[PDB]
Amino acid sequence: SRSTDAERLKHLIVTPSGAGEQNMIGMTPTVIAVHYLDETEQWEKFGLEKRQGALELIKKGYTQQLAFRQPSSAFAAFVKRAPSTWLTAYVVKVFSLAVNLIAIDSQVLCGAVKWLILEKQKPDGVFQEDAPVIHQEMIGGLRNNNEKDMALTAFVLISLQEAKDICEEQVNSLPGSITKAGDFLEANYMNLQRSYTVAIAGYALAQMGRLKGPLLNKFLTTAKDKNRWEDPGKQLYNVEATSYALLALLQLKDFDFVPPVVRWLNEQRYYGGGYGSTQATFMVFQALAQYQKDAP
Amino acid sequence: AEKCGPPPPIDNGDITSFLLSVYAPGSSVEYQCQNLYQLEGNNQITCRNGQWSEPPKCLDPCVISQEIMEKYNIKLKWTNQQKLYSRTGDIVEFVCKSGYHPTKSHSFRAMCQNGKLVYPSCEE
Repeated sequence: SRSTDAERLKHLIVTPSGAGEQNMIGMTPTVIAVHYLDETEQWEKFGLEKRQGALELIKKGYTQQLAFRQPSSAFAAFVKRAPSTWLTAYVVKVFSLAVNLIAIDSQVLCGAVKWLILEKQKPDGVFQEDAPVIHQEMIGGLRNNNEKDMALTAFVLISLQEAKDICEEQVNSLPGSITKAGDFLEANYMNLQRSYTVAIAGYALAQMGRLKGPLLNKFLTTAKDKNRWEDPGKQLYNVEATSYALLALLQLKDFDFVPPVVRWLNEQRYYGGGYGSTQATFMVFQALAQYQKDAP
Repeated sequence: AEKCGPPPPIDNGDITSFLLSVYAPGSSVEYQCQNLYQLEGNNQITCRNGQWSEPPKCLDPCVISQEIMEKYNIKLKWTNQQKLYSRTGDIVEFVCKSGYHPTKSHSFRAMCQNGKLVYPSCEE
């Protein structure tokens, strides 16, 4: 319908290279672009022969990323560096989305999930970062360390819930960990003040069927003009938060609230790519592909 | 010669390897507990004639929340943080909140044991 034309997304097919962080920076736009172009069925007018090429690129990225999978199944920029909670969760997120495009080894995905569960979850459900990434610009609105417990917990929990189908039978501790993280988010949701954290934790809670009552009312009334979730700061953070919130609304099946949000997102005319664009590029187009998939 | 099925589950713990449905006799797996939970007993179990040896236990830590302290009118003595994580066997020291005095109470230096911590209390 209101699909973003494939030509405006040409620049998102990127050859990945670099170390454990830069390689993911290169992998993100290609994966999400193939995802969106598959969902919108634009490969015919854009060029079918190109798709295979992009797939190779994705595979390249995947293969290269395995050179930074530490024996613990965790990830860091270099194998000599302490593993990052955020980077491991983001690898899980990207690979869980990519399982439909290329062959993703369930061993790697579920090992990373198990490492997150056994090493980085606190006794009250909080996920903690002990070695932050070097590319602080690839983590989006997480770079603002305010409300970092809630925001990082929501991020890691979203990663866990997107890998649940692949890893459920392999990781026996996964549902309990998801439940603990959801308990923490639900207990501390109403005290949130950032629209970004509200949006991301609301997506995490809506995936669980826990965004309800006053929590749902706070999530909905946090939007500005009923079409965007924004905070004072970088506009890319607002784009990413609104993408998370659109995914939350889609999970809630509140199709009466969606049209203005998708309208605002399309009016932003953001086509991804560039320095500091990882989270925004991934999330806005994951959300728009999910909108094209569902929606009456 | 009997083979074993999947190894048993333990609360707040999991095996460190790729889970299988069939294990040969003599095979072994190892467990790991979640962060701050303590591994009690042999972390390795072995398959023998269709049966796994007893798996280890994950002894619980203690989450010292501000809510229970406010209930008892207490706070952390040394550090000023409002939430503490304590491994089992760890010792946590408390003081009365400003304007409060100790009642008849357990020691303000209290030990966390398997998710259990006996809090002190102040009044006035």
